[PDB]
Amino acid sequence: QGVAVLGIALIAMGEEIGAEMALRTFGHLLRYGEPTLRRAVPLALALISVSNPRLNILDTLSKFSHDADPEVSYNSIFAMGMVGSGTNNARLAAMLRQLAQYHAKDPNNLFMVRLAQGLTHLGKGTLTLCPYHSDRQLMSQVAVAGLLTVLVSFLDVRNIILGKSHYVLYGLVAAMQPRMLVTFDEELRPLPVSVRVGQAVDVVGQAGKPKTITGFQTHTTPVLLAHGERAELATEEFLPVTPILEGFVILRKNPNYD
Amino acid sequence: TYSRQIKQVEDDIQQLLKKINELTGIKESDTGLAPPALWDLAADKQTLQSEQPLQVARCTKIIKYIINVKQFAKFVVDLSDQVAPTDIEEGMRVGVDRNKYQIHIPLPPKIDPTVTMMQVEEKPDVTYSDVGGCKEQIEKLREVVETPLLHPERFVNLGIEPPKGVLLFGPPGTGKTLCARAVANRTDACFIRVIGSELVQKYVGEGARMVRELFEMARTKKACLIFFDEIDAIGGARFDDGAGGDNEVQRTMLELINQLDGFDPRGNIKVLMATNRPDTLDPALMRPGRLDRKIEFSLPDLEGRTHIFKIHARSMSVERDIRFELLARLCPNSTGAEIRSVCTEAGMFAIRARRKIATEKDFLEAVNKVIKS
Amino acid sequence: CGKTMLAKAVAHHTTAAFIRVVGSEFVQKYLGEGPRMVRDVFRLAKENAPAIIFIDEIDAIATKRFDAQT
Amino acid sequence: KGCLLYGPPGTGKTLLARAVASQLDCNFLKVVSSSIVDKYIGESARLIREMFNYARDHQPCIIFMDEIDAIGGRRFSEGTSADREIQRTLMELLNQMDGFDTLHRVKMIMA
Amino acid sequence: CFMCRKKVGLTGFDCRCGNLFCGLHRYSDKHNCPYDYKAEAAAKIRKENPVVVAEKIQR
Amino acid sequence: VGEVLKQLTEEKFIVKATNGPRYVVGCRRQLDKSKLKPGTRVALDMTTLTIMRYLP
Amino acid sequence: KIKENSEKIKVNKTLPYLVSNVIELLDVGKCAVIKTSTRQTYFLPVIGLVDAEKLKPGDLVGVNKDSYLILETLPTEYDSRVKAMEVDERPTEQYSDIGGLDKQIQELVEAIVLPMNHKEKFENLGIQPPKGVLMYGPPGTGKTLLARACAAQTKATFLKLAGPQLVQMFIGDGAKLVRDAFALAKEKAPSIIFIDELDAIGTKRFDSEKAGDREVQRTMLELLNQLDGFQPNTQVKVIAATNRVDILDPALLRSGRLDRKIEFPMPNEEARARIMQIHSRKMNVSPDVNYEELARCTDDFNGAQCKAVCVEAGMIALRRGATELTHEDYMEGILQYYA
Amino acid sequence: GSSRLEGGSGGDSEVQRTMLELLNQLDATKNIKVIMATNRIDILDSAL
Ligand SMILES: Nc1ncnc2c1ncn2[C@@H]1O[C@H](COP(=O)(O)OP(=O)(O)OP(=O)(O)O)[C@@H](O)[C@H]1O
Ligand SMILES: Nc1ncnc2c1ncn2[C@@H]1O[C@H](COP(=O)(O)OP(=O)(O)OP(=O)(O)O)[C@@H](O)[C@H]1O
Ligand SMILES: Nc1ncnc2c1ncn2[C@@H]1O[C@H](COP(=O)(O)OP(=O)(O)OP(=O)(O)O)[C@@H](O)[C@H]1O
Ligand SMILES: Nc1ncnc2c1ncn2[C@@H]1O[C@H](COP(=O)(O)OP(=O)(O)OP(=O)(O)O)[C@@H](O)[C@H]1O
Ligand SMILES: [Mg+2]
Repeated sequence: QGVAVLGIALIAMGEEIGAEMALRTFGHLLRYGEPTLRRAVPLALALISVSNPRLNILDTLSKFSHDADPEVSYNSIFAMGMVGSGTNNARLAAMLRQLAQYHAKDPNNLFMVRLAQGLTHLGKGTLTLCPYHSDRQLMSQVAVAGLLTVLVSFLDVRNIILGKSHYVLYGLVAAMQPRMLVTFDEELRPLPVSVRVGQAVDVVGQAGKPKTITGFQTHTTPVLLAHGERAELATEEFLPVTPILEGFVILRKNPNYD
Repeated sequence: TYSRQIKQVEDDIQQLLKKINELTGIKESDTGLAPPALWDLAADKQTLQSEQPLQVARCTKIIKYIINVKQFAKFVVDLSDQVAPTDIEEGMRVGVDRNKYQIHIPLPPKIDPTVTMMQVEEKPDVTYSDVGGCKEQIEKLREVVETPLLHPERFVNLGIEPPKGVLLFGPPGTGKTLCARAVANRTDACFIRVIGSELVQKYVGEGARMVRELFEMARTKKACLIFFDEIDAIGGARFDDGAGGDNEVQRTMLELINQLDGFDPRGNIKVLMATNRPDTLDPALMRPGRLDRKIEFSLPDLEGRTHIFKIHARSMSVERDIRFELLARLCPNSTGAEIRSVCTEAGMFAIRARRKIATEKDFLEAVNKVIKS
Repeated sequence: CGKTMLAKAVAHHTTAAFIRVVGSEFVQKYLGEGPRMVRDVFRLAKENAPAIIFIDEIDAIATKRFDAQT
Repeated sequence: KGCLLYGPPGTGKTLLARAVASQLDCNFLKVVSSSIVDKYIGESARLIREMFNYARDHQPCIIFMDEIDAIGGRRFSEGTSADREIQRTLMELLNQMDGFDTLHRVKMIMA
Repeated sequence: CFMCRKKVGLTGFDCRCGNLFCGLHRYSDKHNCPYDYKAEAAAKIRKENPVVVAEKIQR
Repeated sequence: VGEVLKQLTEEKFIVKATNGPRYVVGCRRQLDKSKLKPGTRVALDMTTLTIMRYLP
Repeated sequence: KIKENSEKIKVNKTLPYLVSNVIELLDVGKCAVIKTSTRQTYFLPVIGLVDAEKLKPGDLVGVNKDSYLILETLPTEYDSRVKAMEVDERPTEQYSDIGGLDKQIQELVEAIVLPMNHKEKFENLGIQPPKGVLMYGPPGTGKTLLARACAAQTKATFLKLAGPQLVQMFIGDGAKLVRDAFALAKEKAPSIIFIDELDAIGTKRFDSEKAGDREVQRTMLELLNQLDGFQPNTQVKVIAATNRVDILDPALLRSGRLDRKIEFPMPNEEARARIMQIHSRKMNVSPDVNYEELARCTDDFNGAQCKAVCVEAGMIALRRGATELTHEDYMEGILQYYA
Repeated sequence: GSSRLEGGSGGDSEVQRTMLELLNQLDATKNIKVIMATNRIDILDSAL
């Protein structure tokens, strides 16, 4: 059943509504499920929300990380570390340290919570592993490979990890990748530029040219975006070579007219 | 076809939801814990180690220190596992526990609900490049409000004072509120809108307080952009005549001015003053030591009208081709708000023609109607 | 005009229990003691059957209802 | 039992009070219309009766109200809770000046 | 006590050159006050200047 | 500190303590009960609240 | 074992010495009549660890919440945040840089500082120093300037005016803020009280509009009391500031209260030149200026407008990154048919 | 039955609240009849 739920997750990873409601279904599973399914669910929650620490999912993961079953607690704590992966959210870190305080007498749990803070602080929040990519369009094959290896390993945390082998986290590290917007122009010249960044708006269907930027936060070129926010650059300063601004980009210095 | 498919599938969803509710059964009634588990025994234990009261510390008398605390029970206490003695501050909110009353945790200052929700931390959904007809005014505002903040070493090298205080004035509806929203959205600093009505209360004592707490809040925050609106409402001509009973508003205005610039630095607070009748404004407030760069919004010219027209045409379902400069020509002496209403009228005319295209004909009809009314 | 003598003079000439009250000395302290003390003085007046309950000027109370307020 | 000092702003009222206080050599109670207090209720009359009781106990004494304009006010009706409270304070003064609180060896000053 | 008028007035305005100037000659333009008014302006404005950091960098 | 209210019998007095509650208590003998009278202030004790000393 | 007595006294004096008033003193040895936050009234035959004489009816003293013995007394307290507002970080400006205004600064500096420092002359002459001062800033031009510049003396404290109208609707109080303020000034060393915007208080005192008025009149009368009553008030210096010159209380007016009512006039051409020079001192001005002719152009440019114009000129030059005065873009910064 | 004005305006639990309840109950009467009476017409309630 654990692998079955993990496969449900490994089928539902894209569509936002489907992922949200797969999380709802996984909560149903955890509540009205066996202890095996209970240990399984948090991993699937992480799969759905990788590096996407939403308040509701964090609440659920903490809920079922303070669970009596050590395996359930292990799965949930690592899942919460993953959903916090490379985000450094203050609320998440505070909850993490409170949970570490609470689990003061549990050595393996303390180990896992330490790794959870490490995940929350990945590269000090500069590198973020993500299956999805390109405005939730591109599938990261190597990233999914590594993530699935890690989560299969954690399907049985007690024996697989709390023992000899614990380097599937290094496999995940190899699977790591950044989220960043260097506008290195022609000849890799680090041409700076003001970019208006805001949470995506699902441009489809809406009126006119939808303002994909929510909460305009003009922050020059060296920005990190976020799990689900996109950029609109500026009025006409430059002409980007791509409309899906991400990573290494080039900005043609050919505005039609200032 | 498609509509019937919708209705069917949404019926299926409603049935599914009611089926879930009836089958499993989740509700609250009076108080509830719907989220499973929530066991909080350790929470109870630490609550007992805590669940402290709070008061306002008064003075640290001696250099073991003697903190003085006032509420329904006075006290003189000190010492705690807490450090940073009194966080180098006296009039805080101490947050001290019971049981020998010497353990503390600092707290922010109490502030009345009015200012609490006037903080208006939301970000209005407007951005530059959506403004036409006031390029010079927006240039001035951008300069004053950004150069001191964005790469401002160039602004300090020249040894020139940083302007602080701008009053937007003009005819009723020119994009002043729009530009204020745009600046609010773009800026990254403690932004605080203010409504004049909320500063008028039952008799003396209220406005002056709320103003003072607002100002100290702004001072505590690193750098503030305050956005008074309704200045015409708050603060007027100082003359009494028959206002001998109405002197409350004048008093509040006087305290406002004193906090703006009195016998103390006012701080890194930049003030925006929205108005449309910039004559009854009191001379003391209008003093350019407090409103440095008054900006005037005028009716847009032809190019501004065209730019606003295309901006509003940003919306879809519009004609493939429209000739906006003639649209602007047909609407002279028209506010940008009137351009917006013309686009709205064109949409409504398309609807009342059952047309999913907003044609230049629709625009002409809307212009004719608005002009005639 | 001389109301206060007529008061004191009857308070003396009388052969009966007498209680003097001030116009507004019954509004103070925590909330709600005014009604208690007025009923208290009236209870004492009842106890002293031949009782005369004189109150100084009243204007400071009972002059108007002043309409609903909070 | 009482005297009044019609005076424009500085004719010599307060200095006159100083002189009489230093001259007579008995108890003196210089009190001002800034005795008003409020704890979700009125206690000005209570303070007034405290004053008068103190004087009556210290029979030889000169009480000196100054700036009686403020509390003296007027018997405005339907003015406001503040007006009612102030007139109540005035009324305490009247009752304890005249009335059953009749004095024998105190003296009152007003200005 | 400035050289013009040889003034000693107690009102004498005491400048950044520590000199109770003549009531009419208290100004730097007049007495070549050797002070770095502009440099002090630059320092003070740099100290007091607010800069918006855009609140995006985080640990 | 509280003011007596009535000479209840001989070794009994109703005293309204300033804090607000009203009590009935007996007085130490060496107090010349004639002295204290309705309105007189007195200093009752912590535990038993017997009138210890009358005050002006 | 005297030491041991001291340490055990200390330990039984644990710490949380609940503070209580000293409402009254008596004797029969002396006693105490203390009162506590929790409204209560404890007679103490043994006052405690105090001389029983320095006490005075009205005082705050630590007490053992159970023993109710007056423990170490604490310095008096000041409410309504009068103490918090009565702070000043030594305003940075050191010079009296104002402009042409000279007689005003002369009289003010004399009447204030000379009593403070050279009181020897006053005592030798047998003269009580000059009486409380008023300072008409009808337009405000130079008002806060003179105040702040005066905030450069050797050492003193300045009580600003800040919401003395902080009075509750339910009658409120006769400016308890004023009471505490004057108390603090009296207790501290030579002190000064800058009544800013005094116009906010003060009036003919007879108008009978409505409530709030009468509260302002009690606060005004409290002010009058605080300096005209049975009190020498020697160690005080009141300086008032107002712009509604005409409408003010005839008694608050002067002659023992607010004398030497210095007046701020409209700066002349010379005064405008001096103020603009003062504000330009730190400005990166090029070696070519018509300061005097700019003052002539001012044409009733009295107030801070000069400062605002220097700033606007800085920004104007900064459009292009310059250090020179156009002298006419300066007028447009200043601010058909015939002509 | 004083004229509905001043404070409360429906936010008060006082005679204003009682008036609101009375109006809600009234509207419906079938054959009952009601005779209000007052000394002054100046004060009246628009809702009533
Ligand atoms: N420069 C402009 N660019 C775009 N739209 C504009 C512009 N000026 C005005 N408008 C339109 O006018 C309306 C803006 O009203 P807004 O509240 O901002 O005006 P205001 O100048 O603050 O005055 P008022 O409060 O009297 O309307 C909106 O319809 C906006 O679309
Ligand atoms: N019939 C009277 N014979 C003598 N004196 C009188 C008489 N009536 C009034 N007075 C004078 O007035 C006083 C008695 O009236 P008093 O002023 O006590 O009450 P009142 O006239 O009802 O007014 P108020 O209640 O306002 O005090 C005496 O002190 C006396 O001076
Ligand atoms: N007649 C006087 N003779 C001498 N000095 C006087 C005289 N009147 C006032 N003064 C001086 O004025 C101050 C006292 O003022 P005074 O006693 O006249 O005030 P007041 O009349 O009570 O004032 P107000 O009516 O404004 O409250 C002291 O400096 C005193 O020297
Ligand atoms: N003569 C002057 N010298 C220097 N700065 C001045 C002068 N006059 C005005 N200012 C400027 O005015 C501002 C201070 O305000 P000021 O002291 O003039 O009072 P105000 O606000 O006009 O007073 P009011 O409350 O009476 O209106 C500062 O910018 C100061 O630079
Ligand atoms: Mg507007």
